[PDB]
Amino acid sequence: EWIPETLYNTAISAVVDNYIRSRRDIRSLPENIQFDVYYKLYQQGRLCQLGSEFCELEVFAKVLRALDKRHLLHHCFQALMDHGVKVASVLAYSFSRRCSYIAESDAAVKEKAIQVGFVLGGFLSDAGWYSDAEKVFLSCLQLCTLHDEMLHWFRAVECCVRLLHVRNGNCKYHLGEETFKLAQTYMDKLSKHGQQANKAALYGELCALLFAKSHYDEAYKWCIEAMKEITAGLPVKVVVDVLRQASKACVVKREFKKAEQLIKHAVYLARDHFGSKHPKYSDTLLDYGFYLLNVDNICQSVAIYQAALDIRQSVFGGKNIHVATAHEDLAYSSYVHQYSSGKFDNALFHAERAIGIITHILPEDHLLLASSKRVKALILEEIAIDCHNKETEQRLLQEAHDLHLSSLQLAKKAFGEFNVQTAKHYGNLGRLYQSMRKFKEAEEMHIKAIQIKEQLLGQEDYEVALSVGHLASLYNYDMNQYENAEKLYLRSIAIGKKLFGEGYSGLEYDYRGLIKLYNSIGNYEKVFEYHNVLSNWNRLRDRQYSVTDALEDVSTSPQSTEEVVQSFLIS
Amino acid sequence: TSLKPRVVDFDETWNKLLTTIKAVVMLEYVERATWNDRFSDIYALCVAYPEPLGERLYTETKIFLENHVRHLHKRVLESEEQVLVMYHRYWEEYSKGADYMDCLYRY
Amino acid sequence: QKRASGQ
Amino acid sequence: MYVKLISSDGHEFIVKREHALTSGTIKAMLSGPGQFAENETNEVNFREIPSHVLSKVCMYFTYKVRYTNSSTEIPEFPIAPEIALELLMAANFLDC
Amino acid sequence: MYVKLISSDGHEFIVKREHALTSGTIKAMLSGPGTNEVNFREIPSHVLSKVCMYFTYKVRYTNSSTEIPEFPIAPEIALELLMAANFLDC
Amino acid sequence: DVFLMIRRHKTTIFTDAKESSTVFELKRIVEGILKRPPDEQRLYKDDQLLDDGKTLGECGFTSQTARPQAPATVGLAFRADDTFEALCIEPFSSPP
Amino acid sequence: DVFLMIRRHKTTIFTDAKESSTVFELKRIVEGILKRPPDEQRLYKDDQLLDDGKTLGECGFTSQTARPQAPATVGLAFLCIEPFSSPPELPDVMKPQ
Repeated sequence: EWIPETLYNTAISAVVDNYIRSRRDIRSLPENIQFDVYYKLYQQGRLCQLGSEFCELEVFAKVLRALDKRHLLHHCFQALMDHGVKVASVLAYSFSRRCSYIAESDAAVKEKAIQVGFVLGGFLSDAGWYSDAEKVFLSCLQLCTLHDEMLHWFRAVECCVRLLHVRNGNCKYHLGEETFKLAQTYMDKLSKHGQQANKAALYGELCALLFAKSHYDEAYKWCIEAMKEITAGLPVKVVVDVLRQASKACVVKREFKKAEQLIKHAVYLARDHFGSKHPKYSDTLLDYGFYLLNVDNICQSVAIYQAALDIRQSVFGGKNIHVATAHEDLAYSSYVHQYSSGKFDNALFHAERAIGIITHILPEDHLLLASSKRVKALILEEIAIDCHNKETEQRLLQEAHDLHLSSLQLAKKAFGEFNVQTAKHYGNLGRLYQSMRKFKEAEEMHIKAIQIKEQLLGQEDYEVALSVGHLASLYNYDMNQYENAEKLYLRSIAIGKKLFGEGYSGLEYDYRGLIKLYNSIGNYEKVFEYHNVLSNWNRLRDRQYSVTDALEDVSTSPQSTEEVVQSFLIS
Repeated sequence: TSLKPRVVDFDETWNKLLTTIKAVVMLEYVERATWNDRFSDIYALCVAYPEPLGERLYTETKIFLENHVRHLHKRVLESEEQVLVMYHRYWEEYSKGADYMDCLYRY
Repeated sequence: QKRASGQ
Repeated sequence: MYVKLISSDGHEFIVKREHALTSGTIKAMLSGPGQFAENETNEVNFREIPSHVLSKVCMYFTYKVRYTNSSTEIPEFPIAPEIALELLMAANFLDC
Repeated sequence: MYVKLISSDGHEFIVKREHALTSGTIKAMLSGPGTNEVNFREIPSHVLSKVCMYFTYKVRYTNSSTEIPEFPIAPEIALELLMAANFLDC
Repeated sequence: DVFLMIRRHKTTIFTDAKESSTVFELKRIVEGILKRPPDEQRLYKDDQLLDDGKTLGECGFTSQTARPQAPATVGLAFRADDTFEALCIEPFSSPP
Repeated sequence: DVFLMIRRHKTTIFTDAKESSTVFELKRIVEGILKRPPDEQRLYKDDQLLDDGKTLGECGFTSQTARPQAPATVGLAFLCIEPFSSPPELPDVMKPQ
């Protein structure tokens, strides 16, 4: 149609083409214009002319007030970080140095810089630079501690709710508890002095910290406490933040009726306000796909991580931890979904991507690098079985052995010996030893895996049953201890149908194993007794398979706020 | 004087704009010179240095309109038995006094 | 495939 | 029919009404109590916009209308790099 | 035991001698002909005060068990102080 | 269609005309703006005489050299006290 | 420990003192170099005389606000404390020009 360009979009391209002469005068332009000049520099690809200005804190304070075009700033910021220049670490250090100089000032200048820190530290934390956002908040925190009145106590607890969030994406859990304890010190002081603070966002972080350390018993306790303080006056960003973390603790609690209403309300609440492109919406989808994968709704769990990844791949550039986290979970979901098929080439690409990103931006001994490392190892051991080349079978299976042990060490260093995540690596390493023909070694890993999970989770739980089936296949298919395997298969059968029914698609490896269990010990009557149940499993799975996609399952306005909270709280 | 951002005292601009916004809403007479002058004062507040006074401008206007309609509300509730004539007399002034004020606040 | 989905 | 844009220093820039209604501010400046027209020519007294840029805005106004949804490729607007800044500040103020 | 540290504008900044020995130039100024006053006609007083503030900051915080706080160098003074740091070799 | 910038003193009228359109009707456009008679106004185009007849094709400029991107200036002046005054156009402003 | 500077006209005393010490012993430190009688010398922080009876901690010279990098100030008189100098006023860059 050949429509001419607006005079604005023409004057933008004429001051950018004359940027060297006009760099001094551009910084004096209004915020809406100034960001559009800088975004034009990114569009032209002149990142050096741009990162020379974002490294200054004052300019990055001006381009942080453009809230409409923040989604363009994240892609412009992430492009700088991959370009070279450490624009995140320079901004965080340049703020801490400037923040440390106004300690001997009044409460007007200090509140000006604290608000800069809350939008800068609120941006680096949003872009994934948790190790660099914490340095901003730790400087904002020490501004609130200087003045000990009722006014600044509400900001010190506003830093500690954010410090507790940048210390979980950075997997610094052992500092998280000390942060929460310091928050209560600034909460009890404020609450006692005739001013009650909303303790809803802060307890939501503990619903993810204690979830991360596999304290699901403690996670659900703070899940209830978080939602008891949900008020309609809270920001939607805070409210959707509590819901997604509350869902993750409820799903791992293996109760799914209360879990769906929390996260489907969260996805709706993060889609009507934030829209289908804001990273927070994709953040909710990532936790929504956690619900789908644990309820055996694996078919549409891949489609919700792919949606979650595609949002983050557009807002958060190439090499970002948030993109890498989506690559990790999508690789795991594609691993689970296509486990039966045995084809892992898209899943391997996603798992390899999540390591090519995290190893670039995180140290070699980071906990989040360990969880993303186990997913490649799970994929590698299946390729090391499906491939028919013995040389490839041995070497690829050995590579997956170094990844689990490296992943186990990082989990064992921070989560301790007695945790589900540490035991989750024992079970994965147990399955690997089964494929490595080390059936003697595979016995003691699963025994240590079940004993840790049984002691912590309980005698009957979904995670315990899924670990037993790993041991049951060991005692049945390649160790010939059918008497020992007889109770193990039955143990997982009861738990498997306890929370999913007979149509649980994971029972295929449980029912078929029972058929091979009875094939070598006689009693062929029970072979047909389990043979029709496998057909019953076939009938009860494909009939319920036909269901609409979860993206439209939430639809438009399914329920209302302050109603899902009350419905969940009373139950 | 150029249209680049500059430091401006809110009270002087808001007082110089409160008289125009009071006459725009009530469909009074504001000259062409002042109405076109008042667009620059709106702009100079949304790009004012160091802090953009766009939030203060929108809050003070919100307080001003909330003051105005409840002022018209007191001039209608007291006029019983003729509310319908008084409401529409005060509505066609305000319905045009909102779109006109929407144009002034376009930036 | 006999060990079900890896945890 | 004709709109008499006045610059900061008093330079009139009489242009057609249809051309000068592609500017969001000038559309809003004429709408309202700005219709108390002197003859049929409404004047606009830009207090801040200088004359040397207001011509380039007006020369843009005829540039937008003539080349609107044109069949041929549109020549780029000739913008002097010395005034690419004062025109940039007056390209969002006027919304043109 | 005290060193008369005058400035360009005739401003004296006397401090303990062991504190003034951090900078290698002042140690060289004390050596030779003339614990007395030393000419500082180039360095101004507003930046030499920060040097003297650094002197007690350096000596007191040597081999400190706790983390040493950042020495504050104001933006308006940073460039002039840096040349003073090099000239004094502090 | 050639775009012009008929300007005198401060006024900077923006109009348009065909390539072969007559110069007289161009004065008629200005006639209906400042309500001056067509013979009252004199087009001092580039400080050279321009007769009331003629045409824009041989006036000295074409459509391409007076494009809407940067239209060419055309002077104007009226007759006062039974004599025609010279053109008194001045540059717009000094851009910083 | 409390670090302070003592300024009468332009002399400056960068000498540390304990937070529990009294003004009396700090006055003896001044006479070590200024070689003047201590009774004549009087000190004036924020243009306010300090009693010799009260210790350093009672004058607001807390060790937590008397760091070596930014020691607190105190006047002296036998006030004419002239400023050191005016550092060059660096441009704010983002200010319009």
